[PDB]
Amino acid sequence: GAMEKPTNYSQETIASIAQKYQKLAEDINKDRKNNIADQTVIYLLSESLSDPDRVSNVTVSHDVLPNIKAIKNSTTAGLMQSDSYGGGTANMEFQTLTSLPFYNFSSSVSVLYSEVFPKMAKPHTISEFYQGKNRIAMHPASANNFNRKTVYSNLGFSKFLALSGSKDKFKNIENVGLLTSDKTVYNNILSLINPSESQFFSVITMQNHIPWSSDYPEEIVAEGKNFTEEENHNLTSYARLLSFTDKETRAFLEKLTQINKPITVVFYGDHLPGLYPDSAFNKHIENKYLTDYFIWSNGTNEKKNHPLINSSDFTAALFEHTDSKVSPYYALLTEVLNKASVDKSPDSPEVKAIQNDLKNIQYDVTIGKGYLLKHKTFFKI
Ligand SMILES: O=P(O)(O)OC[C@@H](O)CO
Ligand SMILES: [Ca+2]
Ligand SMILES: [Mn+2]
Repeated sequence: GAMEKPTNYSQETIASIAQKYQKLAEDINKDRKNNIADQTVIYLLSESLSDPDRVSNVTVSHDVLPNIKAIKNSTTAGLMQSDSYGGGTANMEFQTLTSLPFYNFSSSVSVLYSEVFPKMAKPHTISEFYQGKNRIAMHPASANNFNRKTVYSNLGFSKFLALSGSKDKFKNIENVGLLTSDKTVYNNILSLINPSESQFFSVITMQNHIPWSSDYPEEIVAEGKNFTEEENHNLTSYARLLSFTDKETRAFLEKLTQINKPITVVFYGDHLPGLYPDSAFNKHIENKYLTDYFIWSNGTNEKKNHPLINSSDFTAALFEHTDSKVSPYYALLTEVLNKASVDKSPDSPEVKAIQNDLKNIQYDVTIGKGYLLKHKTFFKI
């Protein structure tokens, strides 16, 4: 099955969890001034983006993420633990939207959008707080890859810009490398931002997807210890492509600062590019699964301390960064973010206690009994 049933799963356990997080949400909201629905929010999955400087045995002639590193220094930012290497985009994507961690589902599950999403009777996501007309998805490939068209349709999205398979198209398409440039994606976001509305964007880039082809900037060269010629060439091409993403990401944020609407971007790489041999990580194999993320608003930014989080934690972190009031569900997810996520020991009693709360909710809304249907305020702010 898709998930193990918690040993204490029952109507009474779900009731206890719902009452517990109802009170915690009230406690949290006493110190949260803002409303999430007053913010336009962009979830920006930057395909295969991850600083090569963290790969121990790699040397790059130049810093290829200088602007993104400066952004990370200025706002809530850190490392994201990914569930896969060289692929798995849609699984990280699912976790950002639902906040349900892949690590709590069965190891038999390969793709959440195909095996778990269709079984959810009433999937709760960050997008539900926005009007359907203001929910926009964007991905420069087929809308049907990884079942995305079905997912975004069932989430009530008004638009899904795709290269094929949707009525919604990207404008002024240009390639940087072999695939659609990040500049194209960013400029298409900007053209759809409507300051008179609160909008939710779910964006999945393609520029830095395998295979990597770039001859310039020629001064950017990269090598790894004992790498083959092919490995070094792929790393060099990838680093060159990152340099464009880095500059275009800065230019994108600069444009967002000039829009008279509160806008927050959750930016993250989904997984490392699948070009490094295991030897590249030299006894620090954890770095095979650690990408960069930041959470940046177009006004004043706090910098909350979250050096290592999971993709499923982004929504709770977004509420905290924007000082937005939470539902009981997001109160639980805030407890996960702070006390029970991937930076903590899974053997810690506190981690296990909070994870038991989460697993019961996660089971209930996927393949369980839907006991939460009787707790009408659990997902409400
Ligand atoms: O990185 P992967 O898992 O191949 O995902 C690519 C997919 O988003 C293309 O439509
Ligand atoms: Ca506050
Ligand atoms: Mn990917």
